Amino acid sequence: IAAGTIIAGAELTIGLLQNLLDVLANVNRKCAVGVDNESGFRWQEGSTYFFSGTADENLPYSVSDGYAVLYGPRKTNGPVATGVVGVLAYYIPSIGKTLAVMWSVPFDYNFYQNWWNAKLYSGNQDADYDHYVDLYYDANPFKANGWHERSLGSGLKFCGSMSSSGQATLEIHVLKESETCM
Amino acid sequence: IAAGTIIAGAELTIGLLQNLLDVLANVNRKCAVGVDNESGFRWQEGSTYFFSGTADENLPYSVSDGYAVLYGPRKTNGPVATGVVGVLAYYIPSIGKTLAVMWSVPFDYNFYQNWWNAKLYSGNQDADYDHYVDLYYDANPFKANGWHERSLGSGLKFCGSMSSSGQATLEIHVLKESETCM
Amino acid sequence: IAAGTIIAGAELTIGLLQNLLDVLANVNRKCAVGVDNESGFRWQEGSTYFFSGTADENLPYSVSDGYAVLYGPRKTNGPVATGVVGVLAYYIPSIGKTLAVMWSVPFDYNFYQNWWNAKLYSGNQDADYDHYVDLYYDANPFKANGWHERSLGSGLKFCGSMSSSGQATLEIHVLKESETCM
Amino acid sequence: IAAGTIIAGAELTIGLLQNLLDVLANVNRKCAVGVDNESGFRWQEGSTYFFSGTADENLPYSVSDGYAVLYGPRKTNGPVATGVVGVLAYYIPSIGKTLAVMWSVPFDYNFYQNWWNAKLYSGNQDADYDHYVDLYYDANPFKANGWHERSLGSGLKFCGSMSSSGQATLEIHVLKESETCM
Amino acid sequence: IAAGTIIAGAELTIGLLQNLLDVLANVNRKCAVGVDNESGFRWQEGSTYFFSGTADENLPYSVSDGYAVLYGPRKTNGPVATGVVGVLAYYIPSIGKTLAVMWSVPFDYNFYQNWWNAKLYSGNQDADYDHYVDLYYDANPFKANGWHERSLGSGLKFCGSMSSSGQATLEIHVLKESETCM
Amino acid sequence: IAAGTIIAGAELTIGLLQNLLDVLANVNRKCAVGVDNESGFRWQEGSTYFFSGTADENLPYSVSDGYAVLYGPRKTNGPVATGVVGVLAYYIPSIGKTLAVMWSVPFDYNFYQNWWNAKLYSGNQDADYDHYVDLYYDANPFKANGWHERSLGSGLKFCGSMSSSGQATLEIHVLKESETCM
Amino acid sequence: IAAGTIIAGAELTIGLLQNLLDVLANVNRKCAVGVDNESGFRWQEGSTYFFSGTADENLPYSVSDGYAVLYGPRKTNGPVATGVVGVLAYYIPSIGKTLAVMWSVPFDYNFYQNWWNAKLYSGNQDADYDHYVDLYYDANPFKANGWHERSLGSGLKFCGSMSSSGQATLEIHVLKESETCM
Amino acid sequence: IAAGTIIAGAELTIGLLQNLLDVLANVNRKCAVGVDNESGFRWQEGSTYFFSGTADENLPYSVSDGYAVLYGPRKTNGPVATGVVGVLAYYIPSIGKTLAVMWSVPFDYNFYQNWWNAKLYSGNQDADYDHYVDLYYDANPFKANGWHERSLGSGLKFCGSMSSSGQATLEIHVLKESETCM
Ligand SMILES: CC(C)CCC[C@@H](C)[C@H]1CC[C@H]2[C@@H]3CC=C4C[C@@H](O)CC[C@]4(C)[C@H]3CC[C@]12C
Repeated sequence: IAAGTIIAGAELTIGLLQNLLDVLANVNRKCAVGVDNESGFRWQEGSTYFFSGTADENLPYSVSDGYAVLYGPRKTNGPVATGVVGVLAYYIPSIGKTLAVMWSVPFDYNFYQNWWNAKLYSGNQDADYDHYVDLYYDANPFKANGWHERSLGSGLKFCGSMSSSGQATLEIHVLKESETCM
Repeated sequence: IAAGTIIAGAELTIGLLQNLLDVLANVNRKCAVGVDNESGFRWQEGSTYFFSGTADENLPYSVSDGYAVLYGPRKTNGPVATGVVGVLAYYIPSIGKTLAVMWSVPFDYNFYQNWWNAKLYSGNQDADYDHYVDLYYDANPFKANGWHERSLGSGLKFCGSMSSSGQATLEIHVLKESETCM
Repeated sequence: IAAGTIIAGAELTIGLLQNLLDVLANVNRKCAVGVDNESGFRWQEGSTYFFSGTADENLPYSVSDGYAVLYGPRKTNGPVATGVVGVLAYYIPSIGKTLAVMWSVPFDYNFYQNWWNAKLYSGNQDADYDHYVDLYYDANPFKANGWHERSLGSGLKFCGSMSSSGQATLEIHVLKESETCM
Repeated sequence: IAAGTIIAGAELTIGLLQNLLDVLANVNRKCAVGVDNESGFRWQEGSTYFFSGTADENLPYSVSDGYAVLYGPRKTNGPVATGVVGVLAYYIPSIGKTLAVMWSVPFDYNFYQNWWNAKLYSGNQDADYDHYVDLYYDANPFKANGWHERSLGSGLKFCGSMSSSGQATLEIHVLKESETCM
Repeated sequence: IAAGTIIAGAELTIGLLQNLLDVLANVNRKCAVGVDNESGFRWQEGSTYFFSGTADENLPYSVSDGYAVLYGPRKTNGPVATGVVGVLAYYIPSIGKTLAVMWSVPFDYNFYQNWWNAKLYSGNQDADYDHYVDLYYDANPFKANGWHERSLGSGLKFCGSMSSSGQATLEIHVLKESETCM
Repeated sequence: IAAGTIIAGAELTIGLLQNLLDVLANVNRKCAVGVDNESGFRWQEGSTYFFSGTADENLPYSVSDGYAVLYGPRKTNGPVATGVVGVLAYYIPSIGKTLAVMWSVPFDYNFYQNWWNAKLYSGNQDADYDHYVDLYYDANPFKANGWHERSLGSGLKFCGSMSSSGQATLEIHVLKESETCM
Repeated sequence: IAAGTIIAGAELTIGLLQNLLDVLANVNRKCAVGVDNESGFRWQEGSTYFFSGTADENLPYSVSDGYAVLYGPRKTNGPVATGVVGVLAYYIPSIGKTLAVMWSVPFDYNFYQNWWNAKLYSGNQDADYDHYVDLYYDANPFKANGWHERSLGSGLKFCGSMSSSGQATLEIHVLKESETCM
Repeated sequence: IAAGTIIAGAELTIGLLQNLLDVLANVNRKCAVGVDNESGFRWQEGSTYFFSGTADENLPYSVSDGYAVLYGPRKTNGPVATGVVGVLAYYIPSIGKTLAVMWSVPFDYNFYQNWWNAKLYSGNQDADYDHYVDLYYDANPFKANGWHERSLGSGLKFCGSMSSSGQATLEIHVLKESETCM
């Protein structure tokens, strides 16, 4: 008798663990990031950092005046239980500064929410974790509750918005400070 | 013998809970919101608040004279048992007021029904919970029973309708007070 | 032994209740309502009432001379065991009266059959239950057995037909009293 | 022991009744009825009666000289075990008579076969059961064995055919008596 | 114990009978019959008889000089274990005779094979069983082994072929006796 | 106890026989036969014989100068365990001889291989078994190992090839003896 | 008791053998062979030999100056556990020699790897096993590691490459010795 | 009793091993490698080496001025638990050096990450393992964290990027040293 209830309990347990790992594998997170360059300067040397998740495509090397970044990052495949969270940065040699854009689309919406930010750092810098913790904690991010606007200095500003869901769209326009948004 | 009826009862229970969570995951709620700007003024600084549910796309930053918002919010993914309920708001600098539009598509139609409303608040204001409780309780909403019309002051009015189902369409035209609807 | 036949009887019972609720969910009722405005007057302020069922789309605000309502109502989703039954009404300010159109596509064809009607009430009135009980009991409805024709007064009449099935099509032409149907 | 063979016999019985009702639901009957108006007169006030089965579309109100009825009736949904059997009738005011067309596509081809007929009654009459029993028993119908032809009086005749299967096509041309068929 | 092996044997038996009736339902027989009218005479009053099987479409009333019959008959739906076997006949008033075409596509190819024939009978005659037994037994049919040719009298002949399989194609050209086939 | 292992062994046996007959039903054999008429003579009275397998389409009655036979034969449906093997023959009245083409695509490639042949017999002859045994045993066939060429007499030759698999393509060009192949 | 564990072990064994034969049936091998004729001579009398595997299409009889062989061979259907390995040969009468091309795409990549070769033999020769063992062992083949080049004598050379996988592409250009590859 | 729990444990074990090998078979790795030739020199004699994985297509023999390599390598089919890792190399006779490009897309991202590199070796050299260990360990590779740039000598440089995921895209532009990237 007794080994039959052990094998039956083993099949019940793998029935639970199969459904658990198939749920965590089918819970999806992504952020379609559009950054639109109305700045009047060429961006170059495009770099990216992921705290969580990844892209399949490359970021483009450069954005000319009036062109856009259109970049699609997504969470890791399989039952990973992490969101998509990262930095995108470009150097702007016409002003000697690097624009960094951050997004955060979490896995668990009880603990976290969608956040985004952008800032214009001094010099040429690669995108890395020190920009993520700054753009997420040391400077005020935005809640994904519609459109927001902020100055960058050097005659620049941005306006942008993010959708509040796990399939997110982030849209930013980087503009001259003297001009109307969108 | 006895552990075999415990594992059989465990599989019966997970058979119930699988069918329960698959029912709550496949019960769908959405509201296709169209707001049409026949106002003669440019709307800007678009903001949104969700009491329940979310959008995937962004709301557009601005609506010019004769253009429309076309915005699609939907309930949260998975077995959540909540509807889609929210506010949409734009600033109108030509009059110094913010138009806020509200919809409410509930999960459980025994307790609740489809409602919508719109109002024109003083000053520039972000969309938030204080507009939701006002547009839903402190001002009279509309029952989703065909077309309705109301004045906003400052030479504006709206007419609109909402469908009575869980896949809802809300349509609003915002107009000069002196002009015929649709 | 005995608890094994209780769990086997529980699985038999949920096998019955699953097939019952899947039958009631897949039994479908709808009425494609076409109302064609050959009246020579503009209709406006479109309203609708459901005794049973719902639409997904909005009814259009107004119908001009030579245009049509094309409106699709359907029963509630899931295992609800109710048909689609309702009123549609428009105000006609050129004569000071409201045209109301009624349809009734029942769930259970042993007790009920497809019925429709139309009438032209005095003044501006919203579509509601008092028009449903009138158009269904206090005035003679039509059996869905081919084409029928009736005068409305104020120089108007209608002709129309309804198909006899649970996927119904209702077609009405509203005409000048002095003119030939279709 | 004994309750286990009762639940096993209950599942065997619902396995039979599921396969029985799925067979009766998937056994399909329909009749694509074409009636072609080479009569030189306008037909109007189109009416229909079903002894068994139904249509989804409406019959058209009128047929002008050289136009056709193209009408699709079918058996009732689900495990109903009845065919499609009915009358179609139009008034012809140029002669003061009503053309009635009958078809009969049975469920059980051991007891029954495909039959059709047409006749030209005096006056304006609605399509009903008294025309069905007449067109099926009191006047000689046609066996669905190729093309047949018959005079109607008032200078009219018809020729037509019906296919011998449960997915039937009925084709009739109504003609001047002095002219060649098809 | 014993009733459990009776219910197990009942489920084994319905497992056999399900597979038997699904095999007999999916064994398909059809004959695409093309009869091409190079005769120089109009054919009319088209009739058909089935010993076994049926068509869904109608046979056309008439074939003019240079036109074709293209007619598709098939076995009865479900587990019927019968082939498709029939006669097609037209009257030819220019000579006072009726052309009859026969095909036979059997269910069981151990007992039977594909056969076809055609003959030109005196007078106007409906297609029926007396033509089937004549065209199949009292006159020599053709084996479905490529092209064959035969005179009909009255200045006519035919040439034709049939494919040897259960999805059959029969092709016949009816010609002036003085002219080359195909 | 004992009848339960008999019913379990019966279900095991029908599990084997189902998989056996589904394997023999899904093992497929066909030969796409192209015969290209560069002969300078019209071929006519096309005939065919199958030792094994069948076609669905008809062979064409005649091939004119520069036209092709394109003919598709295939094994019998269901679990038959036989290949496709046959003769195709046409009469050539310009020389008083009949061209016969043979192919053999076997079921079991341990015992057999793909073979083909062609020969030009005296007089008008129907395609039959005496041509099959001649073209397969009494004259040397070709192994399906690329292109081969042979004279026919009367100023004709052929060149052709066959693919070595169970989905076979046979291609033959029949040519004047004085001309280059393909 | 004991016969129940024998039938359970029989079903376990056929569960293994079903999965084994379905794995060996779905492991696929093919070689898309392109041979491009920049030689300045016409190739003719195309022949082929398979050590393992087969083609469905025919090899073309001849390749003119500037045309290509495009030939697709593949392993045998079902659970055969053999790769695709063969020779292709053409006669070149302008020089009195036959070009033979060899490929080898094995089943088991632990024992074997992709190999290919080509050589220009004296006289007209059919493709056979003596060319396979020569092109694979008696002359040095190429490893499928990118592009390779070799002289053939008579003023010819080739360059070619093969991909390293079980779905292989072989590309060869046959050229004048005095000219640049691809 | 006891053999029944052994066969039940055997089926549990093959249930685990089936799910294990189906997971390792459906975990996919690939690298879409684009190498863009803005060098002003023709590349030729294209070669490739795989440490792990394979391509289906061939690498092109040569790249002219302004053309691109577009090459798709992928991991081995089935449950192999290895990534895709390799070298691509071309000779550049205008400078007497060979460009080698390396990528590494690992299976297990706990131990490893995406890496790439490129270098310009002296002389004509085939792509092999000595270039892989050099490009991966003896020269500094790049982390797949956005765009990077490096000089090659002989008046050349490259810029490129790689995406950080298991479905990777590698993009490299090879340029004159005096010119701006992308
Ligand atoms: C059958 C009994 C002994 C169970 C033992 C499990 C072992 C033998 C099975 C289970 C999983 C299998 C391994 C899982 C997959 C891989 C990784 C692959 O790159 C090589 C084969 C290899 C290494 C398999 C070899 C055999 C294996 C290790």
